Amino acid sequence: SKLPKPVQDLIKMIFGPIDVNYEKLKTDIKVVDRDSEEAEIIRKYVKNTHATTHNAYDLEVIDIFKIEREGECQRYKPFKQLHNRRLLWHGSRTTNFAGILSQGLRIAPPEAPVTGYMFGKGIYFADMVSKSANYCHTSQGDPIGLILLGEVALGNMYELKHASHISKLPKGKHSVKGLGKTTPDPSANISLDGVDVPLGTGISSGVNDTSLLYNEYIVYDIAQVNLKYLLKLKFNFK
Ligand SMILES: NC(=O)c1cccc([C@@H]2O[C@H](COP(=O)(O)OP(=O)(O)OC[C@H]3O[C@@H](n4cnc5c(N)ncnc54)[C@H](O)[C@@H]3O)[C@@H](O)[C@H]2O)c1
Repeated sequence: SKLPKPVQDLIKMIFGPIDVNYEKLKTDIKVVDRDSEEAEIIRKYVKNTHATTHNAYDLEVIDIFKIEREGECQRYKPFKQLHNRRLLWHGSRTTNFAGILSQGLRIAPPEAPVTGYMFGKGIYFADMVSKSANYCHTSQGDPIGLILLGEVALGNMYELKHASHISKLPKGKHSVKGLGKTTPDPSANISLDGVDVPLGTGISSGVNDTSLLYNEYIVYDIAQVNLKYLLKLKFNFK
């Protein structure tokens, strides 16, 4: 195999022959350099946005992969000029990552239950790494998870304070944001390319009337997501 060993390690983890399985992902996977500015930014985002409710474990970044799915840049082109683009977390089971990288993040099928959703059938993201990391479903006997960083074109956000059955957005709105009691410090936001990265440490949002601990972000069109990084995370349980 021509591929770097961290990429090979990643392919074995995703599938349960290396170069043929890499081809099935339809994704270009580079290893982000550990000393680069990108890696420093990504590690800061992981360190700063680990919440106090989720103190069962600490997170260690093992490998950072830059990912470019085939045709996704072209699919995302209409939304790339849209304002309020953000780099946000999406966690999932390791078993879903073959489908995720080959097909992109999808909205759960019509057959999935509408009742288990805070804000309807969309694609959910967090600005707190520990919120999304819980959706890895890692365990003491299987303590390595995968987590995405997506560029999400949020546009005008419909900002809600409680769970709502959203089937359609108000005119001019492109996404929903559930407002949490705690938020990454908005004065600590940085810009990586044209994308906002909410990597400040947690503070009180000053939104008193809300039932969510942390923010979440939902989009209802799959083309509003451009996947950027895949992190292999070690969960150190307390
Ligand atoms: N996941 C998060 O990081 C996250 C962030 C903020 C907030 C939330 C919170 O989760 C709640 C929703 O969870 P639930 O799994 O019930 O719903 P839902 O998100 O629709 O489940 C579908 C699963 O299918 C995965 N997948 C997507 N594309 C593909 C694909 N091509 N191939 C295969 N699998 C794919 C996806 O990752 C997910 O695990 C929601 O109500 C909200 O409270 C999560």
